[PDB]
Amino acid sequence: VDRSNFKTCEESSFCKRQRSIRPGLSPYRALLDSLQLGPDSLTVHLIHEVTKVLLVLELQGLQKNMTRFRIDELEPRRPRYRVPDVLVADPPIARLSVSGRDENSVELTMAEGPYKIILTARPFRLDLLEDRSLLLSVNARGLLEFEHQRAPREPGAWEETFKTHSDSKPYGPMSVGLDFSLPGMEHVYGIPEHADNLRLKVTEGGEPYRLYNLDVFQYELYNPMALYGSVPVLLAHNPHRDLGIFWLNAAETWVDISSNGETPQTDVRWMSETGIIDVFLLLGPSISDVFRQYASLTGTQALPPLFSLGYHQSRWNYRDEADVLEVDQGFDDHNLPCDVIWLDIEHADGKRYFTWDPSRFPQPRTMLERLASKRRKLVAIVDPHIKVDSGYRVHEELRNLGLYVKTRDGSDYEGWCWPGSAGYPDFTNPTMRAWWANMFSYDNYEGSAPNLFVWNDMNEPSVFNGPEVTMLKDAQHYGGWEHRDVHNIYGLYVHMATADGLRQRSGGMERPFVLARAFFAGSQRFGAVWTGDNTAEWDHLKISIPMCLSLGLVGLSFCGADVGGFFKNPEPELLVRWYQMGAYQPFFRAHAHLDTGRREPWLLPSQHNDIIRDALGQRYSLLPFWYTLLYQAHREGIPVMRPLWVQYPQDVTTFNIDDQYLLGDALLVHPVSDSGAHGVQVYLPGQGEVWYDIQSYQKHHGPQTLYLPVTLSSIPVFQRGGTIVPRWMRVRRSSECMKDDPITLFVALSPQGTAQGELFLDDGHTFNYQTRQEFLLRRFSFSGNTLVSSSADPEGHFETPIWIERVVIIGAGKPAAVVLQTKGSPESRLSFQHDPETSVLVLRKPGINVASDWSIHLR
Amino acid sequence: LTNHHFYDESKPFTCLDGSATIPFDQVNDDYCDCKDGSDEPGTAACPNGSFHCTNTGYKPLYIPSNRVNDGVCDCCDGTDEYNSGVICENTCK
Ligand SMILES: *[C@@H]1O[C@H](CO)[C@@H](O[C@@H]2O[C@H](CO)[C@@H](O[C@@H]3O[C@H](CO)[C@@H](O)[C@H](O[C@H]4O[C@H](CO)[C@@H](O)[C@H](O)[C@@H]4O)[C@@H]3O)[C@H](O)[C@H]2NC(C)=O)[C@H](O)[C@H]1NC(C)=O
Ligand SMILES: [Ca+2]
Ligand SMILES: [Ca+2]
Repeated sequence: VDRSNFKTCEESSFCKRQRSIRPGLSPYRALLDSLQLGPDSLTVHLIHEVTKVLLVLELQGLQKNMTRFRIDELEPRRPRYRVPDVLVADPPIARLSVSGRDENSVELTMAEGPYKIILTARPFRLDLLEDRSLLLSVNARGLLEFEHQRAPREPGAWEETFKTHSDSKPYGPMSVGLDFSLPGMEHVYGIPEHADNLRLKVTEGGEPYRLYNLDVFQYELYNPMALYGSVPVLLAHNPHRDLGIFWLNAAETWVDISSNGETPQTDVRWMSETGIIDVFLLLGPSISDVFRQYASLTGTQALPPLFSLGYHQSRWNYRDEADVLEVDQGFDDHNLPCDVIWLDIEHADGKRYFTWDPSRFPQPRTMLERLASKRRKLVAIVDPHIKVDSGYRVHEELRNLGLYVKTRDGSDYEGWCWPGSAGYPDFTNPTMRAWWANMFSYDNYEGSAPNLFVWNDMNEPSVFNGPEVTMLKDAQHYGGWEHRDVHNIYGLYVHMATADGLRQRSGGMERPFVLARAFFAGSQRFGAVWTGDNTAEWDHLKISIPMCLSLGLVGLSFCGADVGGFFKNPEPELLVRWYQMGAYQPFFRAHAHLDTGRREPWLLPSQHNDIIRDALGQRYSLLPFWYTLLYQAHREGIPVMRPLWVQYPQDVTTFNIDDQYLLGDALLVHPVSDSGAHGVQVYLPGQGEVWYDIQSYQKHHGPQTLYLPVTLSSIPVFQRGGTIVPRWMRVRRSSECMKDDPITLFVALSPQGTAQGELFLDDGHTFNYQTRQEFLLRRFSFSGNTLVSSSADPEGHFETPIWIERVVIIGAGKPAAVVLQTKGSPESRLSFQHDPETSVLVLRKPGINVASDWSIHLR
Repeated sequence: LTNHHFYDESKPFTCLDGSATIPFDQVNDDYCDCKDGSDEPGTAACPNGSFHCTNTGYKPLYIPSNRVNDGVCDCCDGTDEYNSGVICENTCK
């Protein structure tokens, strides 16, 4: 890493000028005579005691236990930026009525409900009450700062200068800031894309956490510095409560965490360069409740196609098209499952996208057809920066229309990429997004096949020669807005445009899959993300879990990381350990570098080959479980890879655990994260709860810390007692033959002898489950000694050839007669096998279709 | 599918490893009764197994059991997709 190319709070002018304010009495106050209560909202005017500047506070109560408040100037020289396209729709409004009135304070009921808000005049302060219980306070310490619009003409209040770049400020300083205090809570998570632990540490002896999209080259761990993504969502957890803060602003953000209405045990402070104050408060009272509230606010995760859930193979140095054939034949020759092969920037004709160099790849469409003959997909890179050429018609078409980012003096921003130069289009313009989407047509994109997809990189955007590694802040975008206003929405706009283009190229039928690096709040509706370029170290293997956990805590369920690292090619043991780690993650892809070598599963040593193949088989067998988890995340917003305290919100020990995670509510995963460790300690929570390891089916009671020995072929995974998991036990080349393969059910009985599970089935590559309602949602329930199946959603009709082929029951005695009952048919007898030592029972060949409900009785 | 004359007519199909015994009705019922996978030679049910494709060309060899009914031709004669539906023609020359 090079910390010289990145700003601290001292180098950043607005952070320095805003953190100079010590906590104390606030000059801002509320005038209660100029208060207007309407059915839509509440409006009040605030004043500054010293400089006498009028501001407007607008407060709204939103249903499902939410509220939203905005602060903005009353007479501005020009309007400030309000972030569009992040919220899916206008949230519903809950009527506010004045409950009580006092000379200094006025209290309003939230709705026909228990919540209420108290607003005080001198000093201005907002308090949230759940009946008589305080939830959080606004402007408790008097840290509110609102730099008003100065005269259109002290260091740092005007045109600054970076190491070699001059950043002008034509409109002057417009910094905003606020503080919130949450009494009784000591655990706060969120603000993802920081190479840190799951639990955010206090930032009083160091720099604040930075939300700013940047391309950090060779980043390190355990730092509060910014990274590729930025999601301004904070979640504060308590054994009895759970609250959420959403800071809707697209500018550079610095957030401070402190510990201490003079005793709030956790304080948060937000500081932004520009914009208005737009804050969403989520009042819980549960973690699933705030998850659903944020899902209703900024949408849910888009349902991915089934092939994207498999193993992705990528390598920078895919020189010829025969190299792809060699990789495919190696995959199909050593019996290694694979779904998608990826291409880096080498495929483009000298960085010229939307085309193929004839010498590079002779016939791309024929190669795509050959790959589809083996039922596999190809993915190409498309960057949001293009070459400035007179023959490359993308530049000329974009220039004639005028869809570029303009520089300081009105010219065209032409920061040069390594071949020749490069231009940057203005993705904020909706017309530019429409043109970008229309450019993904089969007629437009040459050599285009339905089995070819696009992944976006360097969508921060990343300028090779500029301030930090990003664009200048004085660039003028569409609508007369500066780049400092719309920096954090560029990646979201690129991701949305690519997703719209890929879904429009098929007539709105097929499901697109767009994988992007930079993002913002609401990007989960357009695809997936990854944790940049990480080097191959054991420390990065340890830190791979908290980053994905933080990403999933804010709706980005489909997290992942590069397998084997990016720099510093790994040792075989570290490679095998990372393969085992990534076999239980939402995204699974191997990446390399030019200076590295060829690390492929077939090129590994023979002893490690079997372990890698077993890990791939375990990943491919759990495909129905992953698909059901992603469907649940798409329909509700609850993350797939969630921490331990989500399922157990009353166990304090789980409050600081990032070594192990939960895949839904059935599988507990604690992968090995050490070099040659003789064993691992796994914490099993639950008051009178059992867990069964996948390998030996040994039953362990909770809560405790089990020290289990491990080897090179050990992946510690436990199934929770009282769950049902579907699996595909036949390995196939890819994930398309398995679409019509039989299902095996694994039942982990609770101590009371009950279990429950769900399954979701579809064709996996279309939108038919929404338009014509063509999907299959099945629910399996084991009660007493009877296992029944039913329809979780009755309006889901789907015809599938899949039949249930085997039943596995864990923790049950041997039966004397196992029968099967169906609709309008005589009951038959099924042969079974029982193992007394491990107490497992196997029911052989039910031979019944999944779409038809049945019942299995055990005597 | 077996390339050997192990009859299921008179005796039930006992075993090849020697551990488990089954009747001949359970052979080729799309369920893997034996751990060796010998009870499903021409079926993809067995995780471990083979499928002796028959052809008149120059490539008599086994294929992995998961190559049966996968929609992709893997042998000379189109015998792996006999139940899949993907029609194939032999290139045995
Ligand atoms: C919007 O806010 C309202 C008001 O807070 C909220 O309604 C509340 O929901 C919670 C959670 O469902 C309720 O709390 C429950 O109350 C019952 C009755 O006292 C208790 O028995 C419950 O405890 C059970 O749960 C424990 C933990 O799971 C278990 O160990 C055990 O089984 C306990 O029996 C639980 O505390 C609360 O009563 C309501 N309040 C009202 C007024 O309805 C609503 O859900 C929120 N909605 C959204 C969408 O956020
Ligand atoms: Ca059989
Ligand atoms: Ca085949």
